[PDB]
Amino acid sequence: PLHDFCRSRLLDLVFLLDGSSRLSEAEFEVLKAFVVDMMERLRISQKWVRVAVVEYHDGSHAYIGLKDRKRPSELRRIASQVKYAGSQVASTSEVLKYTLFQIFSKIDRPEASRIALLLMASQEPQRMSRNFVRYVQGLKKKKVIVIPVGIGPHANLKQIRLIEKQAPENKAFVLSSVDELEQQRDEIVSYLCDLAPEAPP
Ligand SMILES: [Ca+2]
Repeated sequence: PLHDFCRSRLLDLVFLLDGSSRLSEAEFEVLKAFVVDMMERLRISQKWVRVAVVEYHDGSHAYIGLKDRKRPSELRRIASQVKYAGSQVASTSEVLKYTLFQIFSKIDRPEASRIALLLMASQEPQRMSRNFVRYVQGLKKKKVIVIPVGIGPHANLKQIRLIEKQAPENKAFVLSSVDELEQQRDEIVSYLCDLAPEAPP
């Protein structure tokens, strides 16, 4: 029986899914299954934990927004049905750009923590990485904690370290495969929830 990992926590949690062909279609299903497992362990509500789910390729698609006032069961259904892209490129810079200038353009919930879970399995072409550091620093200034999850041997290690070295909060998780997500799930959620503040008594 599932239990609320973030109980009494105030958190905006953003899931960023690598949409490149570095993940097979089945592997991408495992990634999505991970996201759903995560959501199952959260109390999704505007008053507690809010979620966002974005799949990024050369561009990005936001399947779920933080303000989307749909029932949790619906949000989890949407996440599990995110379409496989299998794009040649997954632009981390573009999706961090979207996270900075769209999702967190306005901080309407300052009393909550903001966490961006960047699930990476690829490495964007260098020409697309010109403004990467700027987006990462912009997110830091808005008190958005970016947590990189490097999956597989093709994950952009340089960018993972660039995010990690900013602050101890930006702890990076490294996995050899999507298959390892389930085993490290509870650890990851616990780390996330530990960063989130509690509601006052
Ligand atoms: Ca492979």
